[PDB]
Amino acid sequence: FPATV
Amino acid sequence: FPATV
Amino acid sequence: GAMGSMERASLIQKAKLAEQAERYEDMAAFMKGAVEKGEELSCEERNLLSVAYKNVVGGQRAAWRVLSSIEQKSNEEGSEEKGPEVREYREKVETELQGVCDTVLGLLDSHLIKEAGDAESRVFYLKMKGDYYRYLAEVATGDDKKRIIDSARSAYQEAMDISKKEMPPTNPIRLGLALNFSVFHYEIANSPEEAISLAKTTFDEAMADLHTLSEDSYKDSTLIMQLLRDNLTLWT
Amino acid sequence: GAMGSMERASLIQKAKLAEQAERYEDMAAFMKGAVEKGEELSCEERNLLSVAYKNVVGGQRAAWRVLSSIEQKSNEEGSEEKGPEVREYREKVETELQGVCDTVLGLLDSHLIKEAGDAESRVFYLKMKGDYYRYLAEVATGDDKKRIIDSARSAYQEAMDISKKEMPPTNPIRLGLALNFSVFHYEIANSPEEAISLAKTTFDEAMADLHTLSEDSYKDSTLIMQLLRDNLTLWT
Ligand SMILES: N=C(N)c1cc(-c2cccc(NC(=O)C3(Nc4ccc(Cl)cc4)CCNCC3)c2)cs1
Ligand SMILES: N=C(N)c1cc(-c2cccc(NC(=O)C3(Nc4ccc(Cl)cc4)CCNCC3)c2)cs1
Ligand SMILES: [Mg+2]
Ligand SMILES: [Mg+2]
Ligand SMILES: [Mg+2]
Ligand SMILES: [Mg+2]
Ligand SMILES: [Mg+2]
Ligand SMILES: [Mg+2]
Repeated sequence: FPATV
Repeated sequence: FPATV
Repeated sequence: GAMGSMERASLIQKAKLAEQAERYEDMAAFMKGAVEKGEELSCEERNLLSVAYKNVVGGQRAAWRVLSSIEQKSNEEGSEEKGPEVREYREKVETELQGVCDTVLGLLDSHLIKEAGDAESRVFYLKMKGDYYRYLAEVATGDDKKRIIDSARSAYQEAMDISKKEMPPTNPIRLGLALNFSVFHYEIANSPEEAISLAKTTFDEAMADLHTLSEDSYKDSTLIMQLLRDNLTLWT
Repeated sequence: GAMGSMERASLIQKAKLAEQAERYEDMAAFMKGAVEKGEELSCEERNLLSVAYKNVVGGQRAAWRVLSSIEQKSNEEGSEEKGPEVREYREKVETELQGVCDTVLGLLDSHLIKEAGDAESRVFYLKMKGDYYRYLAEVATGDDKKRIIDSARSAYQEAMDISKKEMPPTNPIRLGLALNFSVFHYEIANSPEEAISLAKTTFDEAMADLHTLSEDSYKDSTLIMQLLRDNLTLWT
């Protein structure tokens, strides 16, 4: 799953 | 901290 | 509000304590109480609010994904009918997730965004609005799915427009906004090319502005830039 | 009970789903509902109950320890008065912990223990009773601290007496009981020599019985034996 902040 | 189960 | 009798400063102090204790549901409840005092939030307070709810909903999302995967498997051709229980429990977690998102969106609408005039506050809150509509979109399946997706898109777009006008390309809020909007494009909007273009352009424009930064600001910006690169590596 | 309208089998199924999703508060609520159906629990069901509440209270204990440490530091000579907030929030977590322990102890008293006649069920439940009085003892400071400690001791002792009469020395329940009672001696009862003697004797008596076991039983027993050795290494 891709990175989010 | 010691092991418990 | 159960927090209505507690001092604003005490709520913020307890949110920080809850964070140290990894009690993020408590942290979110304290920060909800602080928001409901009606005063604008400082930079630190905005990040306490965001950390709290990101951790709460992050756990819900992880649980929902496990349960959705079990449910999809239970419905494949060749499986043993396991009754309504998997669907029921996935729905329960889903409803709780939607409730948390509605709560956060309600705080942003009443009345954090309308009072946020500085770029650093307004972009931050509009990014959050995009994020929590994105989490709603991750579980949406009915008549309102398209409208939820467009609500996320619209919030992210207003945040982008402000950020490009008012912040440097290395500003970590601008970078984190672009990171998440890029993920929205890839995972929600079925727009992988937009996701890749946004991540790449954001990375390159930040690269060219790093020379203006202090050592500490450089660290902040390059950390988010690495996440952009990580996603680009995943996607290409 | 909020679970009173759900089928026993559905509650157990959802407890297992909650475990896969790492939703241990839900798992505990489901297993509480299953207990409250009034039927005895199977071996698997007893372990679902124990896993659920051990994870819930384990998180509470970890949070309480963080908050207690912050509170003790805030009270050292030379600190800045940080108001009542640290104490208040430590008390809040403490009360929630005590509530979970009271809930588990209530399930054991109404009526799991009184119906448990087989050694494997009765020792398991009496061990749990010792464990949850031990967690209450970890936070106790008032008129009832000694009585809480003696309640833990008494439950562990009855479990030990049954286990020595009815189970082989390698039985994992007997081993885990002795492991935890040994920790009770060390950390709660201020009896490190008893803790060490119990751990050592338990380990040696199990060692001498391993030859009777299958490969799978050997694995189960030696895993707990390693924990006994780990504690002995910590303590000597
Ligand atoms: N947790 C607390 N108690 C407090 C945290 C802050 C704070 C205040 C300002 C910035 C941050 N940066 C972050 O959190 C991280 N970057 C980030 C960037 C953009 C966005 Cl839009 C959101 C996050 C999160 C991911 N890895 C790198 C740091 C934190 C003040 S208090
Ligand atoms: N989690 C689930 N869904 C299920 C678990 C079981 C089960 C059923 C029987 C035994 C176990 N053993 C354990 O759990 C562990 N040993 C243990 C030993 C003594 C005690 Cl008194 C308690 C624990 C826990 C620590 N490391 C090794 C295994 C598990 C059936 S279902
Ligand atoms: Mg006030
Ligand atoms: Mg639904
Ligand atoms: Mg563009
Ligand atoms: Mg029935
Ligand atoms: Mg108290
Ligand atoms: Mg002895």
